[PDB]
Amino acid sequence: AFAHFVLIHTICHGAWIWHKLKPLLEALGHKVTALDLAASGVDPRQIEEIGSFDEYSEPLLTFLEALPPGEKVILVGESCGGLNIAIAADKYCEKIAAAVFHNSVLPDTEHCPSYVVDKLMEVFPDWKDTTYFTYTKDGKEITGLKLGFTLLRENLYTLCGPEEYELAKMLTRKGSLFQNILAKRPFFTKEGYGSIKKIYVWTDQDEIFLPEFQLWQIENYKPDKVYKVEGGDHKLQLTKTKEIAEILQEVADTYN
Repeated sequence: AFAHFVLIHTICHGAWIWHKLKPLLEALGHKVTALDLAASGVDPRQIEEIGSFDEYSEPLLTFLEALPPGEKVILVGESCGGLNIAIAADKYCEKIAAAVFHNSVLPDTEHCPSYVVDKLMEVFPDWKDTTYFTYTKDGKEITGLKLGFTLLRENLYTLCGPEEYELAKMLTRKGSLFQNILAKRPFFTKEGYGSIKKIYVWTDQDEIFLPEFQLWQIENYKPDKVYKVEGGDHKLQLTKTKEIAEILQEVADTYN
């Protein structure tokens, strides 16, 4: 079967992280959309204009609104992209055949939207040379960050080529987790987000979303299907592109 995959990058990244996976899925016959979220990739906004993870998710919500009645997509979110999936699922669950988490945060419905992020910060507290700043938007102080190049090299792109790590140094932008905004956000709902099929893909070789955090998430909110990719690193769409396309082909053949 063929499906329409919507690939969703993590904070401080853009559609460009999917440049190896998108031609591979298209060579299997799939339709692929790789979005830039607000103030990400070559999106024209700067992060200081964005006041919440929901506003940050606007390109994804706008894309889903533009789907004609009856067209379903498989969302694929990497790293912080699972939060954009949860936001989208509470507005457009009928348009989502399934959601695939790729070394991703897995929000739940029982605890507040910041829960798995708060736990990530406990498991991975030192972000090395990452720099931080604050700005004010809609009466709230938001902490922005720019991922440090040593953190990028050692923990996110550990086994990626120098030309792939070069793209990350050239293209990663200032972003935000909007952690304090998520903490006061209404909980993700059981009827929207809670209802979609959730496939959790991970590697135990991930150097930032460590095995303790990812296994903690799988136990906290049981996925419908779990795929563990052997080897690779946090950016499995670069180090294990072929294995991620094989898994996504299987999801396309299982959920519609």
